[PDB]
Amino acid sequence: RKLRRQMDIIVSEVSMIRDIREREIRIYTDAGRICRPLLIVEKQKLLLKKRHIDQLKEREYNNYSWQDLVASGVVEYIDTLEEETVMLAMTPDDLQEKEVAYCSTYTHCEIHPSMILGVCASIIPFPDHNQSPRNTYQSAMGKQAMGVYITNFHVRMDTLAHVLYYPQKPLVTTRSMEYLRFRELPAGINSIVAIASYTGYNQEDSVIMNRSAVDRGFFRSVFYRSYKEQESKKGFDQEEVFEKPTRETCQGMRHAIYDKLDDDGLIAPGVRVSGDDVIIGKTVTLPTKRDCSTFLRTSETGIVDQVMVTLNQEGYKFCKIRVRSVRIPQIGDKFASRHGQKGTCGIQYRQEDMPFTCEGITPDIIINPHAIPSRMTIGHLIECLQGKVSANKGEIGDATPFNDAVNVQKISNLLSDYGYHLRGNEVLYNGFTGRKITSQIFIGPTYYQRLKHMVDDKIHSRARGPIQILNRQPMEGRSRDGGLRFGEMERDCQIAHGAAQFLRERLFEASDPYQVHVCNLCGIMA
Amino acid sequence: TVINNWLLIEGHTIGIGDSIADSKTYQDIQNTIKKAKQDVIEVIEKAHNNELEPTPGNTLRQTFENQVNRILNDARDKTGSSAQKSLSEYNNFKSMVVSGAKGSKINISQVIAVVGQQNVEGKRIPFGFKHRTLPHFIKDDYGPESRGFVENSYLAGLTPTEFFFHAMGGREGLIDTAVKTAETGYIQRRLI
Amino acid sequence: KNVTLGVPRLKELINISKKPKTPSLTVFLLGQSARDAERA
Amino acid sequence: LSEKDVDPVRTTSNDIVEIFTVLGIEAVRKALERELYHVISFDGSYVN
Amino acid sequence: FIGKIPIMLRSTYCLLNGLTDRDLCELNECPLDPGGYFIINGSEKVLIAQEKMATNTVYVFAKKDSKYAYTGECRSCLENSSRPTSTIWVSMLARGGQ
Amino acid sequence: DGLKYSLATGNWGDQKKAHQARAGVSQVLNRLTFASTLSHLRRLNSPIGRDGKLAKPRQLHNTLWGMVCPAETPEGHAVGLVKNLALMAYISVGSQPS
Amino acid sequence: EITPDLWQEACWIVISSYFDEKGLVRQQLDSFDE
Amino acid sequence: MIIPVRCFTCGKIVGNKWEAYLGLLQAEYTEGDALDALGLKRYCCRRMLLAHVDLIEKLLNYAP
Amino acid sequence: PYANQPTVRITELTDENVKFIIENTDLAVANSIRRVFIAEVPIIAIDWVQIDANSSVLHDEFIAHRLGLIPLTSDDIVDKLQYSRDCTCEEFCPECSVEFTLDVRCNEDQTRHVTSRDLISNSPRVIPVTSDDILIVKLRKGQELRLRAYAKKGFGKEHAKWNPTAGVAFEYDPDNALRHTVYPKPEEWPKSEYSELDEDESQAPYDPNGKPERFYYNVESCGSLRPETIVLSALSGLKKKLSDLQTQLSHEIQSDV
Amino acid sequence: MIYICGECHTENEIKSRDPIRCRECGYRIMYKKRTKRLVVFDAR
Amino acid sequence: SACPLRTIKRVQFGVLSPDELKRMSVTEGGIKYPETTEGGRPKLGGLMDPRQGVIERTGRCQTCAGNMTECPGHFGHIELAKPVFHV
Amino acid sequence: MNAPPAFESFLLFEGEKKITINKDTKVPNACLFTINKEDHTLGNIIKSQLLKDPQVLFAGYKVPHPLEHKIIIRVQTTPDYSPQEAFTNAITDLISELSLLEERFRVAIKDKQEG
Amino acid sequence: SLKQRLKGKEGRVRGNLMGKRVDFSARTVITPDPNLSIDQVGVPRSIAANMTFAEIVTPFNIDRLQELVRRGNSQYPGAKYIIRDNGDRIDLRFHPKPSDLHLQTGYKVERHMCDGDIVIFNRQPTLHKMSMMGHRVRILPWSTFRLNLSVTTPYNADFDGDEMNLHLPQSLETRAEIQELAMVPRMIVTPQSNRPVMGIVQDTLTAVRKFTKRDVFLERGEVMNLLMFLSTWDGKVPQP
Ligand SMILES: [Mg+2]
Ligand SMILES: [Zn+2]
Ligand SMILES: [Zn+2]
Ligand SMILES: [Zn+2]
Ligand SMILES: [Zn+2]
Ligand SMILES: [Zn+2]
Repeated sequence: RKLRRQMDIIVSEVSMIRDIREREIRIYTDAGRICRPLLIVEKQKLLLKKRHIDQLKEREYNNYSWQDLVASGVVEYIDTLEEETVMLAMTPDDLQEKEVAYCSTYTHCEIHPSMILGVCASIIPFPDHNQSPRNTYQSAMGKQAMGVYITNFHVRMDTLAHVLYYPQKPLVTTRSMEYLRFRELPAGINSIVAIASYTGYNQEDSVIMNRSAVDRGFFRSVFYRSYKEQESKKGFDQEEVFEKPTRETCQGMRHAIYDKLDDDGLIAPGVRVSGDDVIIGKTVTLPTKRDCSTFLRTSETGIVDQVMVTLNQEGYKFCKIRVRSVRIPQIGDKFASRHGQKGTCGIQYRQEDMPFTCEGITPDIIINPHAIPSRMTIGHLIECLQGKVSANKGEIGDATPFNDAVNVQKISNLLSDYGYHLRGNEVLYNGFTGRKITSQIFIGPTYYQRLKHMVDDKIHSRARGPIQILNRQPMEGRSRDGGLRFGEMERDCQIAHGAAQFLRERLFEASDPYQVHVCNLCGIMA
Repeated sequence: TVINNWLLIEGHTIGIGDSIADSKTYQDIQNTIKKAKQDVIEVIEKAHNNELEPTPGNTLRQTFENQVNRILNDARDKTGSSAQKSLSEYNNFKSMVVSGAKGSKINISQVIAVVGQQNVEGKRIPFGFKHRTLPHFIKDDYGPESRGFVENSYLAGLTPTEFFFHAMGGREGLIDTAVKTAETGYIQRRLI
Repeated sequence: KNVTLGVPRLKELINISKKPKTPSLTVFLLGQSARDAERA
Repeated sequence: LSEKDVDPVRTTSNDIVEIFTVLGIEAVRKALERELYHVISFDGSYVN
Repeated sequence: FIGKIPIMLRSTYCLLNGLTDRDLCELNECPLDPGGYFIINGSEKVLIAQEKMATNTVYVFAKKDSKYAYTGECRSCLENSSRPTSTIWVSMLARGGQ
Repeated sequence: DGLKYSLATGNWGDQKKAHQARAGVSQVLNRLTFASTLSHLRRLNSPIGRDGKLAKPRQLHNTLWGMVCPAETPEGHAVGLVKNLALMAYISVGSQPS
Repeated sequence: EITPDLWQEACWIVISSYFDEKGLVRQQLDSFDE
Repeated sequence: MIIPVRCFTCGKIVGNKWEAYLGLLQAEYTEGDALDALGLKRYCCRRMLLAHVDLIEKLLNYAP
Repeated sequence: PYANQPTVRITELTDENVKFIIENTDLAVANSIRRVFIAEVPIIAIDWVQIDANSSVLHDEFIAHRLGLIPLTSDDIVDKLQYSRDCTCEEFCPECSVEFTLDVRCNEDQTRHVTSRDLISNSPRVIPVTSDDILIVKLRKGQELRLRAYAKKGFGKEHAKWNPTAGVAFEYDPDNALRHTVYPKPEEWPKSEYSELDEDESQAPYDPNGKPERFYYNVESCGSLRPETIVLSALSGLKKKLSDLQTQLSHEIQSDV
Repeated sequence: MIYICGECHTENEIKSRDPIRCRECGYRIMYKKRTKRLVVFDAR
Repeated sequence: SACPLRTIKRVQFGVLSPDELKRMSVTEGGIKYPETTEGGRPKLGGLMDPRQGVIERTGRCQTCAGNMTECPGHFGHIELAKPVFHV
Repeated sequence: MNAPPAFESFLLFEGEKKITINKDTKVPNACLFTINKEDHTLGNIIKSQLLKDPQVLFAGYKVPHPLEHKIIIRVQTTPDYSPQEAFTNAITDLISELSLLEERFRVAIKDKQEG
Repeated sequence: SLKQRLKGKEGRVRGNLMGKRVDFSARTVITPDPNLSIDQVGVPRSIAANMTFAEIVTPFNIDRLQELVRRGNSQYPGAKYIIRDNGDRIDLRFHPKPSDLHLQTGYKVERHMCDGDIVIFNRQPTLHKMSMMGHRVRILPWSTFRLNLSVTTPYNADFDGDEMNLHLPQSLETRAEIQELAMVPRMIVTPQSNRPVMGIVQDTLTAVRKFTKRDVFLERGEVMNLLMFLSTWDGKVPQP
């Protein structure tokens, strides 16, 4: 242990385990062992001293760093096997202080318990106040939350990219976000959320959004979609070339207008493109020249953002075209808090219809009260209260999970100091009538996220559309009109209903109707 | 339609105030939890001194576990009842639970007084380490804190170990949800 | 005592097999043993 | 069942195969109904 | 020349090694980008860490279904060579046989 | 081509032996958000085979404290199989025992 | 010695130094470099 | 990316206060004091400046 | 069965907000007055953008949306200006729109702040309110933003950019005499700035015969219109809407009979 | 048909037959210049 | 639509007789040429026999004079010089 | 894609009646005024003014759907008073009140500015 | 081989014959709408325009179908195709000349889906009869299906991203079948447990509890405002 802590003959990652009962000493040096740093405790005292803390405070312009701690032997790496034999102290101020002797042989002390969390779980404020599956759900949602995925997103040309116009760093933040760089690239906006049952359009995990706020850019985004097309001269006489074809030169073409394309067969930037529009005009020489041009998604309606032409790894000319489409929030768009509170925008009300406080503050978002009880996401309410206090005080709130310095009573007193109800409640006035609402609504700033799931990308319909070759059954063509699968469960449901005619309609007439001539004498047709 | 429009006048919200409890209620809950800790300690002392006589049809370990579990369950139930009685008529948690719209008495108790014992496969937190639930406890520690009794309410905040134990408990619920989603569909398809 | 119930028990019932997960009997006493613990 | 002082009427088993091989197909029908009702009603749910 | 090895970005052998944030900006690379991935055919590929049982360790398990009362397995692999791992079992047979 | 094919397709092994080659080792980096990218780069994958069948890894073992995030895990068939490193968790790179 | 009132600042200074040195993706980088 | 022109909640002009806010912070004003000096009384408006991240400054570091 | 006799007492009047009290009025009338402050007070805002060159880091319709929210002085011009839909011109003209031109080229090393000061209008009466100035976009060396816009008459009911109020604080019965809101613990709630209660008292005694009256307003102006002009225009517009409804009602009654 | 070099930002005319490459820079990534056709944006 | 509409009240399963197969097949003499097209056009007696059905979408088979959608396809036959087992 | 033009919330398309009156056969002396491209702004104010009329037995208004822009106002009066007369009289009262408010607000502005 | 073609979950034995993709079907996210009846489903204008129902031309509806044909596919509501007695299909957008668009008895106009059309509305997985119920279409101005809050329980549906399938029956016989067997009001009571399957839900349930509390008193204006929302009101204000 002395050698490892001095880094003389034993490297830091080497793990030494003494099974005293089994009279064994196992020393492990192979890769793949998961280990974490822990402060060393000797004689119920940390080896980490104020001198070390000051040298770290002056981390730069003095060359002092974490490696110096490791070399000094104040903090050492422990793997799971060695951690079996370690006597951890959760905190030095409490567990190894002279008190009721629960244990006086502590060997290490946790640097900070919150370091047990991951990247996505570290952005949850007050996660120790939420029911754990909601922490898991927020961990899942944070990966789908919009924001600025990378600073140099303009140069990049990804197949799909979502960029929020006005990302904001949370008013209530965890200290781990400083190292996640969530402040530099936020994913979400602070919204004045009021937990009320206003008109019933926020029921069942639904949300009512402020139409005026949406008009003011609230939760607006870009959707960049990149299409890559390569021209390949592979084949004896089968060559592909970028060019705007003609309705007569090619073997066959389409009613779609090709006027958008340029002389090189590529659509210029800044041109609005909707469905049934050609962005890349390609022609493949027939073994005339068949039209091999490419179209867009019918639902998609954006502007050609950037058109680049280059040679791929194969040396063939190819073009990447980035189309930009602006996504404003609308009914059906999904927003989620940082506590597993996921819901769709049920309806959008103007600032007039939205309820207002005595100060004229209307909630940007209204969520149903019933979302809170069953989920037991008390962290959401605490985040709302702390965000209110932070907005009034001008200081970003701290929501580090295991912090005894911050609690609901202290936050309530701080809020009381700013002329507000200590529990975050406000007297709200009905927007339609102006009458005071009998119950006092809980309203405050909460950090919400716009998930990538937009109703625009999910809406699709099929009505007498294209069919495939053999089955003669529906298949999506030039759109999202591939139809819906009438599965065995739906068949059984209609059987139970007894709607024989409707079941027959959905399974034959709608799928692949067909008639054949058959001989009565011998059943085989001819 | 009618009750939704009357709700525009009446109003409904939920908040921190509905989660707070009277200081007297907090004192009563803390006293109950402390008494439960002392009772579990007494049971552990009897087991250590071999003064615990196993009940018929159960081993010594099963008898000790049953006694500890009943003690902790009684503590949880009593604390929840105390919190529910402390709740006022204006309490929104009480309004929703009484109306049956959402939530339950157990949810109110967990939010206000005590989350309660955490169980994996129907048993207290197992000794994943060598005779330890976590490296922060002494070996052969059968106390409520060691074996995963969350004495703090969601409002108060769970301590660092209790959060991990609660995550362990909820992982079982997530697994059950996935299993049910992938399982319950085909029994009907077999019967049909 | 633990007895298989729920979805797996229903699965066994519809998937009748010579070996259930938790085969068991419910034996009832008809004499003085029923009301007498010792004779039971 | 053949054991003395054991109620030959109320005594039963949770094994449908045993019920079939001992008491018969009608006993299987009844016992299967009882077990299926037990599993359905264990959680307080009701089915016609 | 014997071939080409894909290079993990921001590693010691990547062109963006030791470059200051200003140099990365001049190269049109986000300084906040952590690297740690490969660009294969222009697609950023990340190698997911694969979790596996340890080697060279004796593990004594018990299988109720099997005919062995106990089994001590050991997956032996050469020290940083001969990647294929040879596993040996030393089992004690069940007493069920009468 | 061997390295490039393995990293691109994700089938970890020779393209001729894709039947026994591990799949899902290499994945396209998720760039929806910076947090998503970081989580993907710090992701772990549990195995599926004899070891997993004998002992279910779909559970939060006590040993995961400080090593694996207890909350982060996908919902559905992958619950408990895909994990994420704790913030300060470090994986030993290996060295000679000489 | 680090007093309780200063422990919160001290521990997070240590964590900040740790993340300044190691980064959040030095696992992958070290494995590939090795 | 850039300071919004209007407060999302109430619509108050907030796009002309970012440079002044930064100037006050340089002049050593606390964040709350700087917001008060700028005249942002409602916490809805204060949120705009307090939670804003000016990514445009770094976006300008890339050559056009 | 007849109209109320409302009275107005203006407590504060500045260049940014007007504070007043309306007495002897119905709660419905007061709520409609504020709802028209926010909704049906017309102003002039940019609603047509044509970008010739935009090399900035913000995309074209980003710049368009940002321009649309810039408040333009419309004190006396909104009344004379017509609605583009109503006006007979070919989609635009001086009688129903105001032309704006922006042309900023960053040739210096220092970052160029494209503010509302760079917006130039052919009508000297209609100009950005700030002319610190609202920042449209920051430009890097070699980047240019060239565009021409038309700003047309509109009101908040169509788009929030035509809403002239930065905030409409509306209140009544500050002491809760009518009990229109029930405090579970009245002592816990701060007093309203208009409260007329002693510090020891939390709620005014219940008034069974009381009716909502003496409504307090604080209308804060974004700058497009003076705060007093907002109130006057709102009252005139609501009266005009009612008069038009009466005309249509008279026609309908004549048709019925 | 004007293309902007991705490296030196130089405009150059290119036909459908000649290879896509900067006239002086030699850089092989080209970007089409913005269309002269004017697109109208509603400032909403 | 000259023929009436009928429903399948029964489905008899049986092995096709060689004589019935030969007579039913529209490929008189069987299939003996393994070439789809003799000189770039459909050839009688080949695999892509025009009798068996429609070849190109803008075409109609010579047997039932039906387009691709209307024509149900007609069977061919191959004469095996030696009898062959059925697996 | 389905988003309606904002102006559709306050502009009448060709052939649309601003206000229509339908007699209510359920109860005597009752009418339903369906007003298009109007909202609570007029609904609530007109309803409140009507309620001040002692000859108006019933006065109510409703928006059938927030996404639509119609208000249905139900007015039932006494046998000697017509619902149409009540509606007209209520409007003539609101207009007078607003004109008086405008005059008094102008006077207040002048007084405040002067001193 | 042929055996491979037949066998398999994707084969014709079980993949095609048992289940197949279907036409006149749509899918999108579902959102709450308390203003719709339990038997009504809100439908986006785009979905309604894309989907059509073939109406047989009759002297009763000749003029209305002629007007729909004149409107055409361009502007909703309109028509997409005209089928003559010959059975041939004519594309209206391709042919806008009214000379050949004259209708007569025996024709069929594939008019766009309109208000009141019967549609089968489903949420997967389909576990019981109530997972597939009939609804009357109501055209609404956004891109989500709407659902009354009571019908969420039978569907086990939530408004947090759930998507639901809409199917449009194409003939009068199937329309009658759905209208008489699969409608929501008929399925109020489930034979599974002889109890109602849908009831009052979160906001309505809590608010009705509060409303029915003893000490709830409503003034005259509030009472009239509430009575405005009674579809079945007889018009008589009860004695207070
Ligand atoms: Mg859902
Ligand atoms: Zn025949
Ligand atoms: Zn504001
Ligand atoms: Zn004009
Ligand atoms: Zn160049
Ligand atoms: Zn044929």
